[PDB]
Amino acid sequence: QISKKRKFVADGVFYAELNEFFQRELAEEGYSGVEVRVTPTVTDI
Amino acid sequence: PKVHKIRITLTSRKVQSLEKVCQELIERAKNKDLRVKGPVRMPTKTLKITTRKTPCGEGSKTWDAYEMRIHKRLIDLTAPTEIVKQIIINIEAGVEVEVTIAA
Amino acid sequence: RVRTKTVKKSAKVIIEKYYPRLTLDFETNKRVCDEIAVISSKRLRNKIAGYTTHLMKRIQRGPVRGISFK
Amino acid sequence: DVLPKEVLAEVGSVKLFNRWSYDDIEIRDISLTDYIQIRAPVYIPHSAGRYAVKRFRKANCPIIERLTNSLMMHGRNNGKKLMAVRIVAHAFEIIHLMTDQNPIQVAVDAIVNCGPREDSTRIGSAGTVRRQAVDVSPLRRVNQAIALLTTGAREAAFRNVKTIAECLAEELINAAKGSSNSYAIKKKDELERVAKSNR
Amino acid sequence: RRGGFRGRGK
Amino acid sequence: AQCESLRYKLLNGLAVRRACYGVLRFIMESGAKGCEVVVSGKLRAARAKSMKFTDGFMIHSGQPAREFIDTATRHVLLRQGVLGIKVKIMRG
Amino acid sequence: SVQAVQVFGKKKNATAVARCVQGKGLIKVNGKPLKLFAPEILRAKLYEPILILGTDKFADVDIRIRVAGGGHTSQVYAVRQAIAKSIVAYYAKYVDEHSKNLLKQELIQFDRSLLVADPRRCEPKKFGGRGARARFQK
Amino acid sequence: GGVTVRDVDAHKFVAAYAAFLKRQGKLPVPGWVDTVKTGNAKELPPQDIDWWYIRAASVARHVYLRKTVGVGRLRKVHGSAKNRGTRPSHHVDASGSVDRKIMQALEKIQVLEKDEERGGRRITQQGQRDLDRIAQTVAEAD
Amino acid sequence: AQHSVILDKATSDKLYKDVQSYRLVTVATLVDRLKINGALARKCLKDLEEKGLIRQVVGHSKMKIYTRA
Amino acid sequence: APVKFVKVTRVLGRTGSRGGVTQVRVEFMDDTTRSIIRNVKGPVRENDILVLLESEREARR
RNA sequence: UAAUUGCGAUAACGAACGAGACCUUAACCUGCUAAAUAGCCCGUAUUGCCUUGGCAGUACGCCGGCUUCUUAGAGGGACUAUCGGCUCAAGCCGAUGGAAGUUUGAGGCAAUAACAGGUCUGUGAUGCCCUUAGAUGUUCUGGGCCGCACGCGCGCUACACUGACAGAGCCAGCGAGUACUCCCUUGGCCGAGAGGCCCGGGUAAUCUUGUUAAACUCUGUCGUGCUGGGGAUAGAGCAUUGCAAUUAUUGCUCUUCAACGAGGAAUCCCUAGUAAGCGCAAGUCAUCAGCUUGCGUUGAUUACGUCCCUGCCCUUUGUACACACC
Ligand SMILES: [Mg+2]
Ligand SMILES: [Mg+2]
Ligand SMILES: [Mg+2]
Ligand SMILES: [Mg+2]
Ligand SMILES: [Mg+2]
Ligand SMILES: [Mg+2]
Ligand SMILES: [Mg+2]
Repeated sequence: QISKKRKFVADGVFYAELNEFFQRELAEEGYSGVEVRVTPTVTDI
Repeated sequence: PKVHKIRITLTSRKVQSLEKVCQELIERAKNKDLRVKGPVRMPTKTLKITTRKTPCGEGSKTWDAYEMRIHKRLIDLTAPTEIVKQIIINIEAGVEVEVTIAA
Repeated sequence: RVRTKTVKKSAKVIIEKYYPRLTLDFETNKRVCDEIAVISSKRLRNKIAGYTTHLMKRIQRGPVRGISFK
Repeated sequence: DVLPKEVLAEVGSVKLFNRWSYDDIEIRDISLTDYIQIRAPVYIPHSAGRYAVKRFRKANCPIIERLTNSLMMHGRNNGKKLMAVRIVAHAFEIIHLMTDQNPIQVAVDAIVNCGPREDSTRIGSAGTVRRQAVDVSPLRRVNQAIALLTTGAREAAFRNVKTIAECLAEELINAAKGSSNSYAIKKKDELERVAKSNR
Repeated sequence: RRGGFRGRGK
Repeated sequence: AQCESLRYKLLNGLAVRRACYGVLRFIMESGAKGCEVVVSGKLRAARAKSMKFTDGFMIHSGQPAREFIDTATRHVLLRQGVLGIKVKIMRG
Repeated sequence: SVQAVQVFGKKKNATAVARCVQGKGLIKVNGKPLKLFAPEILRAKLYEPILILGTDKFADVDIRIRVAGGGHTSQVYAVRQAIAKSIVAYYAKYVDEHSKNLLKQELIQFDRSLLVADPRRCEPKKFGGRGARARFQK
Repeated sequence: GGVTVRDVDAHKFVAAYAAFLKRQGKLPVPGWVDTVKTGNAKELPPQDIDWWYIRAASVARHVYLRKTVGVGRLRKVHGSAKNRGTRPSHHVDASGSVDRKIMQALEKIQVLEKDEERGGRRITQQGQRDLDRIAQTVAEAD
Repeated sequence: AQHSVILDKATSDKLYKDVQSYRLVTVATLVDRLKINGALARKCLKDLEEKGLIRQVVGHSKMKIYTRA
Repeated sequence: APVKFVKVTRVLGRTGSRGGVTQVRVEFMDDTTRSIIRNVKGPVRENDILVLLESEREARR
C-alpha cells in the first residue's frame, strides 16, 4: 500500500529493467523495444 | 440490488487517453438510466528535479531542470456494486484504475 | 516581420489557382483556406490568410509584377 | 458618514491636494514648460505608472513622485515609499511655515533656478580633453537638479544631529533665491565656470 | 621596469 | 534493427566502409526519405578520427528531433579496442 | 427580483472579489470599515473613486468585498480597481446609461487604469533575477 | 445605531480595554513578570509595567477574530527575526510558557472557554458581552 | 559636544521670554542652540505644550514639530 | 548677460565619438528669418526651446 | 529586416542544413462542457448590538439554485482585425476593440569542420603495463583531509538618526510529508529558554496549512558620544541528534564588548516588476547554510545611442606569415 506518486517511479524503473535486460540478452535476436500492460492479478508483456 | 455510491480514481502520465475514457464511460452510463455526477477537474500535479547537466564539473557551471505533469480526474457514480463491473470494461494500456465502494 | 518561402509558395499558388471566388476581406480568407488546403498549424493559417488579404489590396489598384490571376 | 469630516471641507470645492491648492502657478520664464506636468493634479505621489517603456513618457508625469523616487538612494533606502511619501509631505509642511507662499510655489522656483545651462563634454584627444562646452537640454537640467537636491540633503544629514525631515526642507527655501550657500549651487557654479574656462 | 616579447614596435 | 545488423557485419571480418554502405543501401528500399550513420574511433592509426554517411533530408533544430527521429548507439569490442557507432533514421 | 451584480479584480497576486447589492449607502471592506483596512498614509488612495464622483451618487448601493493574496499595496490596488467595475456594471445593467457614460468617461480621463489591469510578473533565470556571478579577471 | 468590535480602531481600543481591566484589577499572576524573555528572538524586556495585561488582552482580541486557535498559533504569531550574529537572520517563535499561561488564566475570568469537541479555545456567550459593552463605551466617546 | 541633562534657572529664563518669537521649535532646535540634551528637549516640549502657548500641527511617534499659537 | 531664448526646428543625425552631442537646426524665435547651427547634449524634440547665452560660435558641419 | 529575411538585377537553374517554422509556460474566453477533497447565492435555525426591515456573526441542506470568482478540457480570437503618417515593392513606427502586438514576455531544442580542452576517480564501457596471498583486492581499530609567520577569489553581518530598542497593527507563492519502522505534525499539560510527556489528523485541493514569513505600519524610549550602532574572542551552566560530540556538530542562559566613520592603484554586473533591500520552498542531511536551484513581498535614477578602448560579421587591399604576429 504505497502512494501513487512513489508508485509512478517504481513502475518506470520496472520498465527500464525490462529494456536493459533485453539489450543485454536479446541483442542478437533483433530486439526493438517492449511494452507492458498491467491488469489486476495478471500482467502481460 | 442495493446502491453503494461507487467512486473510481484514475491516474496516468499521458493526458489524451483519460479524456476519451471518461467520454466513453459517461455515455456508457447515461443510457442505462443511472444518476451521473459530472467529471470534476482535479488540479494538475507538477513535479520538478534539478541536477547538473555536465558529468565531470569542468568548464562553466550550468544546470537543467526536468519536470513531470500528472492528472487525476476523479469521477463518481451512484449504482450497486455488481453493475460497475460490466461498466468499467474495455480499458486500454497506460491508464490504471482503482475502485472504492465507499460504503 | 519577414516571411519565409513556405508561406510564399502557398500564397502564390492559392492566389493564382483561386482568384475570383474570394475577395479583399480577411475574415473570408481565414475560413476559406482550410477546405482548399491541408495545413497543420493555426498560426501559419493566420500567416497565409493575413498576407493574401494584403496582396489583394494591391491587386484591386493596378497590377503586380510576377502574378497573373486567371 | 462615508467620508471623513476633514476631506468633506474640500470635496465641495474643486479636486485638489487636501492641505494645499494647485492654483496660482508661477509666471517667471519659459522653455521649461511642456516638461513639468501639472495639468492633472494628484492627491498622493505614490502611483504605479507605465512611464518606463518609451523615451519621453517621463515628460508627462507628476513631479512629486519623481522627487520621492530620487530621495531614496544608497542601498538601504530601496522600496520604502511609505517612508518617503510621509517625509516629503512633512518637508512641504515645514517649508510652508517659514513662507506664506504655497510649498509647490517655492518648490517650482527652487527647481527652475538650480539648473545648469552649460556643461563640458568629453572628446578624446589621445590623453588630452577637447572639452567643447555644450549646452544642457531642459529635461536633463531638471533631472540633474532633482539629483543635486537629494544628494545635498543626504550628505548634509549624514553624521549630523539634524534629521532629514527638516534637513530636506531647508534646501528648498535656501535655493528659492540666490543664496549661493547651498550644495546645488556649489556644483552649479563650478560647472558653468569650468565650461567658461574650457570654451 | 622593462618588458619584452609579444607585439611591440618602435 | 539495422544497428545490430551493422553489429553483425562488423563482428565478422569485413571492411567498415562496405558494411556501412550496405546499411545505407538497406535503408533506402524500405521507403525512408533519408538516413545517417556516424562511426568514430581509431581508423587503423594511433590517432582517432570519425566518419559520417548521410542521405536524404535532415533535421537538427526543433523538438521533432525527439519523436520524428529514431536514434541508437552501441559499443563493439575488437581485438585491439573499441569503436563507436551512432545511427539516426527519420520516418514519415 | 433583488438587484445585484458580481465583480472581481486582480493584481499581480492579489484577488479582490466584490458583491454589489442594492442597499442604502453602506460601504464595508473585508469586514473592517473603511476607516481601518489600509496603511495610514495610503488610506487616501481609497477615497478618490468616491470623491471624484460625489457621495450623492451612492444613495442605494451596498458593496461587500473579500481580498486575499499579495501585499498591502497589491490589496489596495485590487480594491481600487474592483470598485470602478462594480459601480459601472451595476449602473449599466440596472439604470439608464446617461449616468454610466459620464461616469466612465470622467473616471477614465482622470485615470485610465481603473478599467484595465497592469500586467507585470517575474522572469526566472539560472543565476538570480538578471545578474550573473562575479568573474575572476574578465 | 448600535456599534460592534469592527467599528473601533484596534490600537486605541486595546488601550481602552487595558484601562477598563485596570478597574477590575483581578487576574492571577504566577510571578513570571519582569523575569521572562517573552521570546527567543527578542533581547530586552518591555519597559511598560502593564505589558502582561496588554498582551493578555491582545490574545483575547485575536481569539475574538478566529474560530479556533491554539498555543502553537499564538506561539508563531508573536515571533519575529533574531540577530544570530554574523549569520543572516531567520524567523523563530516567541516563548511558549508566557503565552500559554497568559490565556490559561483568561479562562477563569469568564472570557473564553475550551473547545474539546475539535480542539483549541473559543469565545463564550457572556465573554463576548464584555467586549461588546466596551464597544459602545468607546465608540461614542469620540 | 556633551550637553546638559538637567534644566536650571539659567536655561529656564531663556525659554519663557524667547519661545514667543520662534517660528518653529523642535528637538533639533533645542539641542542646537539651547545646548541641552535631546531627552531634556523632548521633556521641554511636553511640559510646555500643556500650559497653553503652542499648538500642534502634526504629531508622530518619531519626530514632532511645534509652532506659534 | 543678455541671455536669449532659441527654439529647435529640426534634428540632423547624431554626431560625436560617443553620441553625446547632437546636431540640430535652431530658430531664434525672435527673428524668424534667422537660423544657425548648434550642438546639444540631451534628447531633443521638434518645437523644443533651449536657452542660449552666446550665438556667435558655430559648430562643425 | 534581429537574420544568406526578402524585393530584384543577373551564366546561372534547381536543391540540402542553420534562422524562422516548432513545443511548454505567463497572460485572455460574464460562451460550451462539469464540479460537497471547489466555491458562491437561496431558504431556514440562530448569538450579540441596535430593534429595524437592519448590522457584525455562526451552523444546517448533499438533486434548493448558480458557476460569477476557482479548477481544468475542447475548440475561439492574435492574425495586427481595422485605421493614420512613409514606399511601386520588400519593410518600420503609432492609435482604437483587445491584456498585448517590441517576434506580446521569457525559455527548450539549435549548422559544417574542429580543441592533443576535462573525465580510466561514475559505469560489469575500454588497449597495454604492474602488484596478485609479506596483496595496490576486501575488512576492523585510531588519526588525518579543518593542521599556520604570508599573498589571491566567490560570499555574510557592519561602519548608524534615511538609526537602534520596546509594545501594538498585519499581507504571499512554488513546494514537501508515515516503514517491515515511525515521516511532515494539530490539540492538551509540564517547562525561563533550548526541550519533555499525553490523545489525535494526514500515503495527502480533505490534516500539517489560511504555512496569518520577512519587509512594512502606528505608539513610546534612546540623542551623534566609534554610545543602547557593530558582535570578533573566551569562561560557567542547561538540552536535543547519533555506536561515538575532544580539535566543543548544533541550540539555549549569564558574562567578556576587539577591529570597523563609505575604503588606494585597480576591478565586476545591469535596461521594468528590471537593479538593490527582505524572506520562503527544495537539494546534499540523524543534527548543522554564510552554498546552489527555484518561489513570493515592496520596487527605483539616467539612455532608447555609437564603434572610442576591449571584441564580432561582409567586401576591397598588402604580405618574405601557413606551428599562421606569442
Ligand atoms: Mg530548420
Ligand atoms: Mg532564479
Ligand atoms: Mg552552431
Ligand atoms: Mg586501495
Ligand atoms: Mg560597547
Ligand atoms: Mg536545508
Ligand atoms: Mg606594400
